[PDB]
Amino acid sequence: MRCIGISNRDFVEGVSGGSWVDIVLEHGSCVTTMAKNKPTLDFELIKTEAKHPATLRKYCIEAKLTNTTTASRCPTQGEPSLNEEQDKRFVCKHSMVDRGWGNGCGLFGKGGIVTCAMFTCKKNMEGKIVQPENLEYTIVITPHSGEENAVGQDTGKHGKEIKVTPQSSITEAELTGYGTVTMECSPRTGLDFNEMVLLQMENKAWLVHRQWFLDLPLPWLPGADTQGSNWIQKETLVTFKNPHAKKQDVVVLGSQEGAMHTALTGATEIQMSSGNLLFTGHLKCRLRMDKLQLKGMSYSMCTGKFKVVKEIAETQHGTIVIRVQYEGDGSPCKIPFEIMDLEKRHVLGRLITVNPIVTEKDSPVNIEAEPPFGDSYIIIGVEPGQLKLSWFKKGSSIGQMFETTMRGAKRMAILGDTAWDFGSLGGVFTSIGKALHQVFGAIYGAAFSGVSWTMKILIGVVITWIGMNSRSTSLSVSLVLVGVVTLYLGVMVQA
Amino acid sequence: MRCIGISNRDFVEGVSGGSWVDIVLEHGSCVTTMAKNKPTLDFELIKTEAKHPATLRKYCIEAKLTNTTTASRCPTQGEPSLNEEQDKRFVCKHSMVDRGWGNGCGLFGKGGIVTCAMFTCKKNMEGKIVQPENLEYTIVITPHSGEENAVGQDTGKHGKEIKVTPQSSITEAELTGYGTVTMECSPRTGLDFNEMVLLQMENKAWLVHRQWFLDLPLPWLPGADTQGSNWIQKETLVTFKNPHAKKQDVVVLGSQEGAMHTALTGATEIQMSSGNLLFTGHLKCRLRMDKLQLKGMSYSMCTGKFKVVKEIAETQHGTIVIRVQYEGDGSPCKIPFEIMDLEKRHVLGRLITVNPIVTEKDSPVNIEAEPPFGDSYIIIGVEPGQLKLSWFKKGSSIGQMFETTMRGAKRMAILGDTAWDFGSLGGVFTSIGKALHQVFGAIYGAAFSGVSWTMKILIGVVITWIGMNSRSTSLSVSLVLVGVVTLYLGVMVQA
Amino acid sequence: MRCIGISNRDFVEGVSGGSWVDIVLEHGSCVTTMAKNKPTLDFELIKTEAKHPATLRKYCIEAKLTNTTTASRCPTQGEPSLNEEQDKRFVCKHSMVDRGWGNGCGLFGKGGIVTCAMFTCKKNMEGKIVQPENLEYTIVITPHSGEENAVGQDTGKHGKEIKVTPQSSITEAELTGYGTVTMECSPRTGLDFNEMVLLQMENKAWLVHRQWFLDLPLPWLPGADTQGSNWIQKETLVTFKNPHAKKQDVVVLGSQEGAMHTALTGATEIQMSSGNLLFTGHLKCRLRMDKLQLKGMSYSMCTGKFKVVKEIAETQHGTIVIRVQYEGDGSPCKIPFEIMDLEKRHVLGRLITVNPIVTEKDSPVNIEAEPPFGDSYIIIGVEPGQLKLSWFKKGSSIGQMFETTMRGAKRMAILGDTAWDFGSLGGVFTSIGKALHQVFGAIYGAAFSGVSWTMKILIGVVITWIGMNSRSTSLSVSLVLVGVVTLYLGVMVQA
Amino acid sequence: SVALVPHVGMGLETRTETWMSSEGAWKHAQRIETWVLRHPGFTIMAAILAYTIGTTYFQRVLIFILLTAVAPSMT
Amino acid sequence: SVALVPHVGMGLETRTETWMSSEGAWKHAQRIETWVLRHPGFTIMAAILAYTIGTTYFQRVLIFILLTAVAPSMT
Amino acid sequence: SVALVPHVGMGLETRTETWMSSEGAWKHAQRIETWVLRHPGFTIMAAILAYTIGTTYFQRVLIFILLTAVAPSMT
Ligand SMILES: *[C@@H]1O[C@H](CO)[C@@H](O)[C@H](O)[C@H]1NC(C)=O
Ligand SMILES: *[C@@H]1O[C@H](CO)[C@@H](O)[C@H](O)[C@H]1NC(C)=O
Ligand SMILES: *[C@@H]1O[C@H](CO)[C@@H](O)[C@H](O)[C@H]1NC(C)=O
Repeated sequence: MRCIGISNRDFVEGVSGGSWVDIVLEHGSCVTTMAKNKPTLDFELIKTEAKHPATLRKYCIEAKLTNTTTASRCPTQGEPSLNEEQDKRFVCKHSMVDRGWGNGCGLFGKGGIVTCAMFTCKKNMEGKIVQPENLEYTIVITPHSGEENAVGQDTGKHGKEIKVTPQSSITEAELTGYGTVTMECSPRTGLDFNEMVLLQMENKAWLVHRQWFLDLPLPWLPGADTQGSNWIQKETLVTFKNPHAKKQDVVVLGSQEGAMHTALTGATEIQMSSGNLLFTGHLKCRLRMDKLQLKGMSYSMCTGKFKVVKEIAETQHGTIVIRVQYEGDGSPCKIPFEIMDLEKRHVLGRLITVNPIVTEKDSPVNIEAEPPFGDSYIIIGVEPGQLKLSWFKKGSSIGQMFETTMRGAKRMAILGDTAWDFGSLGGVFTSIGKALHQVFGAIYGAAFSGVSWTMKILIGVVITWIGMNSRSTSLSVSLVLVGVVTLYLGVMVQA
Repeated sequence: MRCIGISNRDFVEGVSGGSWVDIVLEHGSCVTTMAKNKPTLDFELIKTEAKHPATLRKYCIEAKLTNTTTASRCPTQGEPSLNEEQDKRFVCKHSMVDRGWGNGCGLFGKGGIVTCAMFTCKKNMEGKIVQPENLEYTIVITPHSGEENAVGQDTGKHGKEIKVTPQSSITEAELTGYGTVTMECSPRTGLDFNEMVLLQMENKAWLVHRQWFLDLPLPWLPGADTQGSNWIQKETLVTFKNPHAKKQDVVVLGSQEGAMHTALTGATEIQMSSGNLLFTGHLKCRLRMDKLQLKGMSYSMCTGKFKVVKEIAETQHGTIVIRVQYEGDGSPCKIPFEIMDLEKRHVLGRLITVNPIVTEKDSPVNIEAEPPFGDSYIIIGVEPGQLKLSWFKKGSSIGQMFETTMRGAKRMAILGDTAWDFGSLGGVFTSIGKALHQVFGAIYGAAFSGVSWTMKILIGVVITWIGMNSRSTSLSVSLVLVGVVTLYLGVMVQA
Repeated sequence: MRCIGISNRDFVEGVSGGSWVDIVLEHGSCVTTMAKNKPTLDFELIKTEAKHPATLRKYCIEAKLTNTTTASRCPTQGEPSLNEEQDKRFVCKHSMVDRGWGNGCGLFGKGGIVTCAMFTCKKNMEGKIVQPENLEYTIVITPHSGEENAVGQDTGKHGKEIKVTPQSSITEAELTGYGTVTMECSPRTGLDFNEMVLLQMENKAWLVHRQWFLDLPLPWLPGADTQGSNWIQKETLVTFKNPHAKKQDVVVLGSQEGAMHTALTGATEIQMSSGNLLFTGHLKCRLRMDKLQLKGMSYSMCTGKFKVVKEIAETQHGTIVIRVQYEGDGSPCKIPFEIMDLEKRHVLGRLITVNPIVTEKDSPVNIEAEPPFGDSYIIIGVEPGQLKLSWFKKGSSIGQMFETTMRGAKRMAILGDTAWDFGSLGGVFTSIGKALHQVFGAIYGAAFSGVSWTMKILIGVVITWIGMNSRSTSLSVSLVLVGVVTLYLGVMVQA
Repeated sequence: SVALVPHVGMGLETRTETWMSSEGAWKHAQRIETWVLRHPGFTIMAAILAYTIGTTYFQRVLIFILLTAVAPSMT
Repeated sequence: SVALVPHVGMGLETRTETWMSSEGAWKHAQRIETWVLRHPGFTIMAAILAYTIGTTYFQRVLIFILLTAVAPSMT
Repeated sequence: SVALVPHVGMGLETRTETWMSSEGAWKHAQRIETWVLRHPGFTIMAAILAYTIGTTYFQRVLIFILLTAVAPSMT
């Protein structure tokens, strides 16, 4: 029940002929899966670890200068020479300075001048890479079970956490009383590692684009370097001054920690202090329901009286959760639960905590259900003393449809074609849509790479105007669709 | 003899009816003035102090957070509040976090969350301001005496140093043997302080625009605060991260010294360690030559031999210098210096060190002269032992005219509408041009302020093309001229 | 008489009002000057010296690679690192090799590889520059004097040597018995040593263009190095090999001595081992004959027999030289010499050794004369024993005019506009011709710089064709003239 | 500087909030607004140039927006 | 941040070398060149949009240049 | 190599013979002739191309000569 209380919750209903459903698990989100006569598990992706990283490159964000020396050459006589120019750890620069009888030359022209200074780094911005093989994922599966303190407990109690790695395609969890749950997760198709860099800087880390990190305009070492002294591109972190063509000097150009923090705008943050922990991204899994059981299956109905120990509370997703305690005999029995209309003729509600059971007499099982829109009615227990509770739900079916469409669109914006197999059950139309989305997304991503959201909005407005002012209806409609999609992506991007 | 060896030397010839000439002295430049009956003088603006600076802001470039406190209320329950929200030395922000039974609230919504942390500065910038009446300009006047060590000398006692302030703007300098020179300057119309800030970093200083300093996006203190603890834009130096909707916290953004160095591009660097010293800018002065006489005009021609002790050398202006020594009698005597053709029938060049004289026999004297572009001969002395020195000049009058025109254009580009005072002697054309330049420069600056050189080049190209294809011939010519001027300015800007 | 038998001999006849004649002295050429009532003199520029050279650049023409190391990195993770890459004394390159489980890396692909080697110079050529004021020209002036061994005497025993330097514009040579000869040379406008480099490789030297020297693609050091180890572009003298995308290697290219000999094809050799004295170029001189009385005019005449001891010999320029022996009395007397017709009625010769005298009566005297085309007779001595020696010129006045025109054209080709100063008095026609030649040569040298003679001939043919097949008669004439001049220059160049 | 090249449009974003998303969302717009406020003269010139160059009102508005956005940017 | 307002068109420039003048002279051009190299997809789309929106060739070129220069800039 | 880019058109020639003037006067033409002898195929193709890009016998001859002279000398 760990999903009860999460705003990014998703409900996955139904399995395929093989009794499997493929789901996508995002960090900060969890998926509630239910199927006819199945234990209704909650899935959340809680950890992503990277092991055995290789330092791709090192950068200098803070350097100092020492041993500043200079040499000069009389005009027309070539350039000056310093011995420091042989050592690559000295930053040298050639300029020209006025020369004449006053300053010691026999000629009156621009003479050569060279300034050098030892370049020593003070602070680093090491960046690492990992192969997908060392890409362990931690997932926690929680059966609902209506346990007393399991309604929103994220500590992991009552749930089993499985580790998903590329080594094993199959992950097995034995849920006590519920059977076994099999996960076929694709850790290699989630975050596209080996084109991303794990960037560490002063006890902070970020997950960054590999090319963008290799293009950073800072002094850097190969990453296989050991001496740490042959910094290349040191000129990006130094300044040479020749104000009036009389003298040349060198300064070290100050720390770049704030500049790098500004440059890391749009990149997600990660923990590299201990173990390279990531808490962003998704994971596509195929969930097998074959060996899942209902814990209360083969129990009798509870014929005793029930009491409400925690009043009905409505969740962010149109469901309600109530806690009831059983005061009757036959303690291991299954709770009679129904959501009916005000006339008590139809069963209007849908139960998420399917097959609620009283495991122990004095144990407050809490149940979740999805009431209909309006004046649904909740019945707990059997006729002699059954609880007789009324509920109203605010929204409407049309509003729910609009919210669902927006949620699907946002999933298609966060994820690419990977959004197409979020709750897929085989399906040929799903495959066709995924392929079409793959092609269209490749084109769109190639056309919109490296662009901010304001630029995307500008381009969307331009394209929509072009479509609106198009003489051909087909081209006009296509351009309007492209512009609307671009406007939506610009509005939703950079989150 | 001090302007020799400086690439930015200017020549001012002639005075007005009043025996004065307007000149503009720049820090990195030297001015030599010549009049019909006056000694040649060299002028250099060497120093520009700013006294009694006052701070107006103390921007923070590196801070830290210590005391992080948090408060969340409940969904539907309004916003939480912390005691630190009223403490101006704490940085605060409100967010929303998922709430429910698992969190201990009991309503399943987004509950307000506010986190604060104490803000402490570690490094800051002091934007000092100096009122315009505390500026002091130091101008060195050195006459073309001909001393052996006077050529290119930058620290000799041959010249005289005059201090110029907005109060004592008119000063007089006694030049031993050359009368007195009166300088009537206008320091109030130079750098135009009261619109500028003296920005001081850890060990470096800049002269920056006051509005640009006031608009900087860092946290600042009023400048009179002894205790600090009331920084204004603390939010610009911290980041509040709320990944997903579970928790909120705040971290500092890292040292901004490098970012401020990057932002300080385009501002001339200054010195502020041992006083506020500005080796940049210009000063307009009116030079009174009336009490200025040539030394030794009542002397006889030497009538003896000379020996060249320093070979004739050409400066990067078209003038030549030479050091000769006298072995003859009547040592305090005029030196017979001429630049003629091979047959000694025409005077081809002129003397820049006018009235060369020998004061002490065993004291070499170095003369400067401007020879013609072709081949010329320097004749020093008279028939017995007279030395004739061949010299060739590699330029031409057309090239010299082009260089003079380009130098004037560059002076206009730097000293906008003040270049019309550089060597003026009054006049109606000069005044009309100065007024027209003032009007056009005001209009141009209104339309090009804040624009980079690349943008100026783009705008100039656009304006030039518009003028090129324009119906009106007068409008076409005017627009093409404006675009050409803009293109030249963009080519010459940011030096 | 030093000038007889050179094949590059110019006869300068006459002087201007002032008794000065312009001449240009070439190292391979020689000038004989004749004027009314003045001795015939021979001028030969025999030596040009450059003193106090400054080394501009040193190039490496042979090198050896040692200390070859290599490092490789695994594919898709960074670049390899070598400590030796820290030192600029090593030549380093980065390449890509194939990597896989066979090479010891975890993954397959292109891995980075770096090869290093120490670059040591074995043989280098040094480029030295000289200031024009440091040049010294050695001119030998030899009066004819008809001495026994003065004909073609390269020893200079009879002639006087004068050193021409930029320090003194007037050079005086006292010829015993002939007065004093004054020369005002211009050793500044001849060879332009400010644009030239004195290059030596090993026991050889050349005078090369400074820009061509600076553009040579060889590893080089500044003239001020003092270590000879930090060579700038060592990649030009080495080659890295990666034949099959594995095992990158580096080798040294080999001695560039022969390649540099080929590169120096169009340069002129010089001497650099014994004081870098170069026997090439020309020196423009103004010769003054004011104080050059004829020798031995007080002697009366020779009354005695003359015996021919060396028969008349034709010279390459149409002058005959005869050596005679005086057998009579009155030893210091004038030799009665004349070239007359058969009847001895008309004087038709022109004595070049003016006033031939006999000094010792045992030393033979050498007499040079210019006979006319056709038949002529040399008359020696008084009637008793008078010699009547017939001679036949075997030429023509028209052919002589054609030869003179060709010689002048070839001097224009070699000397440029300086040819107008050869044997030139002060004339308006010469001045206008020299100015026009200067303008046309300024255009032509700009248009035809850096091209070979074959290219010049092709361009001349093209221009001649364009001019001749042109409708305009003025354009046709101008283009045909330009093409013919270009063709002549291409035919007459590369010597 | 590095700050001139942020990590905004790299296509690696997830449902997790990025480093300085809230801060860096409207900072460019705020900077352009402040620049236009501080330099009205260039805004008038850009408007006039857009009107002259552009033939249609759409072209004129687009050019004006592009010029106004690029002016502070290229600095 | 502060680096995005780099005291460029403030006037006040004299005949003395300014702070980081040589670097800042061409840093923006280098950045645009690198961005165009790394994002060829946007450049083609900008070229197509400039061709479509602008009628005359001068308008098309101006629009394409402005779009290319403002694309990385909006950051 | 330095063997290329010789010291030919430097304008410093005097009446004195240069380093390898007599030897190097005709070497370029000699090696062009040897190349044309060894590669008749390219000469025929160059002639055909020159005729195709013609409109005048002068143009044909000039183009053919330039092509035949530049082929042995590139890379
Ligand atoms: C730099 O200077 C220090 C003295 O402060 C000296 O000990 C050191 O050897 C020098 N290093 C180099 C590379 O010159
Ligand atoms: C901040 O925390 C420190 C403990 O490290 C405490 O001593 C101090 O009083 C606190 N200051 C506040 C909360 O203002
Ligand atoms: C180069 O190799 C030689 C021989 O192995 C060795 O003595 C020398 O120290 C080496 N030098 C360097 C710089 O590695």
